[PDB]
Amino acid sequence: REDITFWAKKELDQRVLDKHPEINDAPENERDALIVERIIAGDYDKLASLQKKAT
Amino acid sequence: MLILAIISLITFVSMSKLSDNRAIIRLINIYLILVLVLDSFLYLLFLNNQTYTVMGELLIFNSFTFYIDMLIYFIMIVISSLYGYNLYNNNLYKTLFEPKKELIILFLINILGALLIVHSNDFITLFVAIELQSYSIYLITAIYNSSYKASKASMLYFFMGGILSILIAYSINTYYSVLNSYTLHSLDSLIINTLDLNLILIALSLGLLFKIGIAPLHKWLISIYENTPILITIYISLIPKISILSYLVLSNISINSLVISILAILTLLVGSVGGLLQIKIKRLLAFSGLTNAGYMMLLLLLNNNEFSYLYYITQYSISHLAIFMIIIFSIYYINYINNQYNPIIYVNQLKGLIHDNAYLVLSMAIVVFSFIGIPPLLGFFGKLNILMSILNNGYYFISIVLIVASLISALYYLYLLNVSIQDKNNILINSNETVSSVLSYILSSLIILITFGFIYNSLIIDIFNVYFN
Amino acid sequence: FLTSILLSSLYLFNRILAWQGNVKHFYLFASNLLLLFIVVLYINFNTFSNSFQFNFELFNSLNPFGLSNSDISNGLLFGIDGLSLTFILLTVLLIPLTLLGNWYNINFNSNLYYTLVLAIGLVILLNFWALDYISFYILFEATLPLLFILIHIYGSSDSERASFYVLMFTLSGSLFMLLSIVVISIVLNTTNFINHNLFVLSLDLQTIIWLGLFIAIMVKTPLFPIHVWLPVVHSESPLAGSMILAGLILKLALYAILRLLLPLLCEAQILYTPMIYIISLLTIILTSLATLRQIDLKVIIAYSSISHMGIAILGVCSNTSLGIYGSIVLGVAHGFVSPALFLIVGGILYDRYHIRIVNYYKGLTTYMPQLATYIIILSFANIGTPLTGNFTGEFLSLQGGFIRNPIIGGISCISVLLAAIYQLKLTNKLTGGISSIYMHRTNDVTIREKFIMNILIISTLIIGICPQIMYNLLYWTVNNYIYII
Amino acid sequence: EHQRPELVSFDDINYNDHKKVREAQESYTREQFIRLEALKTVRKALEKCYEESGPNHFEDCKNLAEQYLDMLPTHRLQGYLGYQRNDPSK
Amino acid sequence: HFHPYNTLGLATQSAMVGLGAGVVAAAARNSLATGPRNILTTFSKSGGVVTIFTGASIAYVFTYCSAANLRERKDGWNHMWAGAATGAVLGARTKLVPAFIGWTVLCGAACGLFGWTGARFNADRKASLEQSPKGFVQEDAHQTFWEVVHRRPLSLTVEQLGEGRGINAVPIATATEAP
Amino acid sequence: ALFTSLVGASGLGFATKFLSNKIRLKPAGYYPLGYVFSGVAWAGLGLVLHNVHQHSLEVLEKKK
Amino acid sequence: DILNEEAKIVQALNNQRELTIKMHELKREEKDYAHSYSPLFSDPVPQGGSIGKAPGSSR
Ligand SMILES: CCCCCCCCCCC(CCCCCCCCCC)(CO[C@H]1O[C@@H](CO)[C@H](O[C@@H]2O[C@@H](CO)[C@H](O)[C@@H](O)[C@@H]2O)[C@@H](O)[C@@H]1O)CO[C@H]1O[C@@H](CO)[C@H](O[C@@H]2O[C@@H](CO)[C@H](O)[C@@H](O)[C@@H]2O)[C@@H](O)[C@H]1O
Ligand SMILES: CCCCC/C=C/C/C=C/CCCCCCCC(=O)O[C@H](COC(=O)CCCCCCCCCCCCCCC)COP(=O)(O)OCC[N+](C)(C)C
Repeated sequence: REDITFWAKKELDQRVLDKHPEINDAPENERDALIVERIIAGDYDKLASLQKKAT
Repeated sequence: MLILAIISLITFVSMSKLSDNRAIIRLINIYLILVLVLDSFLYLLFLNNQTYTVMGELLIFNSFTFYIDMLIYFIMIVISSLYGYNLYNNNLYKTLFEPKKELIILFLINILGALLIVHSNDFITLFVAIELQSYSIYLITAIYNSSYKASKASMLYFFMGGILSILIAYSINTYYSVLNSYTLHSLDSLIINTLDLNLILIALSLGLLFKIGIAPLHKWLISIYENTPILITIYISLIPKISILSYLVLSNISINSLVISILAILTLLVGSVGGLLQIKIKRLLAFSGLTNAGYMMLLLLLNNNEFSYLYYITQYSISHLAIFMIIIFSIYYINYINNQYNPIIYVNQLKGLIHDNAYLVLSMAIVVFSFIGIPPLLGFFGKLNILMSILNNGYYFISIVLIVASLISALYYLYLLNVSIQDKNNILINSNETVSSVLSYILSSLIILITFGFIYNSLIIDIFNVYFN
Repeated sequence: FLTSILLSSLYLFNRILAWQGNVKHFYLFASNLLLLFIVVLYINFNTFSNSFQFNFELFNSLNPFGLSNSDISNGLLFGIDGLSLTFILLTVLLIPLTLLGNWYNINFNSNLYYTLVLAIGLVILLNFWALDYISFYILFEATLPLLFILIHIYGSSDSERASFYVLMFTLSGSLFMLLSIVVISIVLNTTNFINHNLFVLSLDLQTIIWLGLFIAIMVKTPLFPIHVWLPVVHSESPLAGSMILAGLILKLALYAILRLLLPLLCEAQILYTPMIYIISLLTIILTSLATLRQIDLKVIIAYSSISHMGIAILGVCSNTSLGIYGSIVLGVAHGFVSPALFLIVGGILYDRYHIRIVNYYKGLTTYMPQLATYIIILSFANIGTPLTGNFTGEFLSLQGGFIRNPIIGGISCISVLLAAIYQLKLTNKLTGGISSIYMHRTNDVTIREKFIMNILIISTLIIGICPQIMYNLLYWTVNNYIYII
Repeated sequence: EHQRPELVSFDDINYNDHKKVREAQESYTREQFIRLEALKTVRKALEKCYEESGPNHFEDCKNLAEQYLDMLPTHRLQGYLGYQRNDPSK
Repeated sequence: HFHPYNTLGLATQSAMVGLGAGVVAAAARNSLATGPRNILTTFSKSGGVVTIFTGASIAYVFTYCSAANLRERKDGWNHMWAGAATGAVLGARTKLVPAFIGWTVLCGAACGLFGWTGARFNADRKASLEQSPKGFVQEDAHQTFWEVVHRRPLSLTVEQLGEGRGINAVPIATATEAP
Repeated sequence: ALFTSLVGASGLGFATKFLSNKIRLKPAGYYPLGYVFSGVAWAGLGLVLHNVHQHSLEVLEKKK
Repeated sequence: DILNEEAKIVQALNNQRELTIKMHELKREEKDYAHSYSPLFSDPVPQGGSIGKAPGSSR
């Protein structure tokens, strides 16, 4: 149960709920697909944030 | 305090009868123990590699040489225990392991001459001590004179030691003819560049080294070690090795020498492949000493080699001592005793040793795997710390020749094991008399050192760091 | 407290030796206690941390006998990640099975044999705990004298030559390993499984260092130039020696190539993976081909183990997360299924007839139907027939080897065929035909043999139906060794 | 509890401290896993498109298919070693 | 760089030293023997020793200097080729083809392992770790042999390894970023 | 720790007494007072080695 | 709780690495005549041979 894939899907959901909280007040199964369209619309990594010496 | 013992001892031994010889040796045994215990606090003199010169730049006392004299005393305590204690109370072992009247005299005079080499600063101290220990090995070889092989061996050792002593004398006076000096303290880092001391110092090192048994001139010493009786040869194999090598490691006069590297490669080669098809146990056992003296000729090329040296010295000394004591113990179980002086000769005579006293084979296996260099045991860290100095200093072909030589030498070490763990038809069940408590405790101490001595490696490196740096 | 536990335990041992002649009950008991202890450690293991969780130092100068709480550390370190603990779980569930495997056949001097077998198991247990290069290396060759004594005293006709080869080839590769370890310890002045990815060596110093470690790995996961001690040390060992060897030593060198080479020889490793692919394809094909003409029966399973380790090495050297994971699954599943095959040939077949030649054995189904059931189930489990863990390892390692080089992946994919030819050629000879006129009928397979077999078959089937059950240990270490800039 | 540890880089830190190096290691690793579940989200969305579309999946999700096949060479586990052993712009 | 070898005169010098070594070893075998031996049994009952010495000397130094002049660089491969020629000469006294091939390849491998470690019995002084810069660089410089850094330049990684497998001049992350 | 050093060196003394008993083809607990004799002797060697390492560390820290 | 206990061990191992590099520096360092040779009589000047000695023999 304790692995990086369940935790990483929960973290990616938490990050798009961080940036766009208006998805909060959609009803329950609309929330699923609104999260998915935000994941397709944006990176949400911060990997280029880590490689500052590269940039 | 050796001088006291010699002066006391020949006075006391001239008045004893021959019934008392063994007890005299017991006395000297305990005497040397209380020179270790009650007098070793002198290590406090040698803090931070403080070095003294004594008798007017004649002797040099540092902590290296203090460790060497402690090692020589410990080994003399073991050997004198082997003479002064009975194995069994049979009428057999009394006619086999019997000390002469003047044996302990020559032992202490040889320990004196061996200490005055490692503690030596000038060349005439070196000379006088070399001849003191050489005449003592002549007489220790010849003292069991009711034996054809020991008489022939003492004559051979006389002539081959005489040549290689005249070569040392020629090198010393040749050094004197170009420098009005006797010290290698004269050299001091600049003279070696502007003066060709190569041929002199290398001829000195060579004349010192051919007495150890380095490779072009090794066979005469293997014959002396096979011809001497089994108690004499455990002493004359060890003491000139550690005394002359502890001189030549402390004095760094053959650093990066091409001749010493040639003879070290040749020594590792001819000792490893020399003792392969051999069926006598002291022969087999002496080519081991040839290879393990090669591993020291390697450190002669080195600058600052005092850790690898001293570790591998006490390694080889404990392992050497134990493997001769184990085959002293196996004489009770052989089906055939020849040759009163040398009762076990052929290595197939220990064939069923696992079925009679299996823990003697546990002993044997431990010390043989430490000879090979197996990592839980003490011989591995000796070979490891030699490699750490060989590779640090650019000897890359020497390293691979060391590795191939150790792999080839593992064959005839394991041949002892291969013989002793085998089936035998008539095995022991019940034997009435016992081996010496005092003397089997020594073999067990020597094993527990070899197996559980890797524990104290970091303690030993820290104490090293303070007293030599 | 902890000393009083031990001299209670030493007194426990002395009393049960005084009242019972054998040791084997206490050795089984200590083995299963060691099992329960390692699984309690797995309960308390943090999978969310990349770091090393259960650390301890031995033989420090401030405390030579015992643990170390110090500002300065020069002893031997020990500790685990998920990669270590995978092989520790595989090791600890095999140690009671090898003590159980010789429960009745060793008659003469039993206590020596069981002490040697448990000692080898404990040394290999501590191999996966180690955290220095010298701490890995000391335990890495503590096995060899115990193996020499075990193979020499117990075995078939030819156990002298097999004991010599298991000391000789292993010592000869592992000395060059010591050369590279000495060079690492004099450049870095640290030997450590923690810091050692932070240090960067020069490229031509790395390519010198990498050779000596790879030569020892070529000897111990036996790749084609020296793959050669392995059939004779198998074919002439006793049963627990064969089982411990082919279940644990080969996977130990598979662990060493991850633990010792991939962190501080990255820039060397990229230059050398075509040479590793030459050697690993060439030890898959040529060994899988040389099994087809074999007269002896344990030698076939030895050559099988060569071909499977050759599949696993191009998984670790693939620079892919899939290849690393598949090599770990292959090592664990092979360590399950291959000692069961060595039990089939050495326990159920050599205890009954005391010969190992293939020409005596024919038609074993009609007197031994469930042995034959075992033989065909294990044959298919060894091939790469899926839902077994062997196919998961072989498939993911072949996929990683296809990513790193597609042409050597294409010619390495034929190992699926080559591994099945000799295995089914042996299996239909053993099961099929009229019963042998040489073999007189003996007992069918007993309860302890069926017990060992059932455990070693369920533990392949669970990994084969769901390989995810041990991803929680490995998801760090599958990303740890990748060098894709 | 869904705890979120802080993000550390390899470039601000001293490598002689081990706390920060181990955290930068785990940070870069977990960020690759976040990247990965973004790729998996688009894959499940694409197979939902294909299953809902039937015959016209060529033109309903041309862009989802192009997005999946463009993300696939670049969204995987890459390893911290290659960035921590080497510095670009040096 | 390098300068071409005197294959002519080094081979003449080698034939001289091999002739002398054969003279000395034949005299040594004469003196260390049994039986009726006189002054001119030194070259009849020698056992073919001068042939060994001179043939090995001519073969090794001819093949070494020729291979170093044909390859126009000096490394241990020339010692490999010259040791192969010496093993050919030492294996022709064995009048047997497989043993001849074994002498060739194994002596060439031993001499190539010799010449790769430096072709020196003894040490090199400045190449040693004792007499070289070691440890960390203390600030950023061209990392020498025997030295350790924390980070390597990526341009050195691209030039030394390549631009292929997983290895690139810019990381995969910042090559794919939104603006 | 000093106590762990003492107990471990006494264990080395017990090991050498046991092994010397078993070379003599005796039982293990043949003479049970030699165990405490050997353990006290090897524990005294451990005492000496511990004190020398302690003085050595103090000399090393006095170079501050 | 585990990152700190690994940083403690890494600090303890880097301390040993610094100590080892130091103790290697310390041996190759040159040393005084009063420490290398005997402490008492610290000058290398011989002034030897004192019976029939000539004035002007010193330099
Ligand atoms: C079973 C496995 C066998 C494995 C054997 C591998 C042995 C291979 C040896 C490699 C090695 C020792 C390294 C060994 C370290 C540990 C080894 C572990 C134990 C090994 C036992 C010996 O390097 C040798 O290589 C030979 C050819 O390869 C050469 O042969 C000869 O060629 C012609 C001469 O001019 C003759 O004309 C011909 O007559 C000879 O033939 C030798 O001269 C050379 O010394 C390399 O060391 C050396 O590398 C060089 C270049 O980086 C380093 O350069 C310095 O540093 C950089 C800035 O400072 C600069 O970049 C660089 O420019 C600078 O100069 C040196 O610091 C030095 O350290
Ligand atoms: C009351 C005590 C009376 C004095 C006893 C002395 C006996 C001399 C015995 C010699 C052979 C037996 C091995 C003993 C090794 C001792 C190590 C040591 O301490 O040697 C030092 C390091 O050695 C080095 O570099 C390298 C030495 C390498 C040692 C390698 C063998 C390791 C395993 C055996 C030693 C540990 C055994 C401890 C068992 C409790 C150098 O000299 P030290 O001035 O500091 O000596 C001081 C010892 N004192 C205080 C007892 C006098």
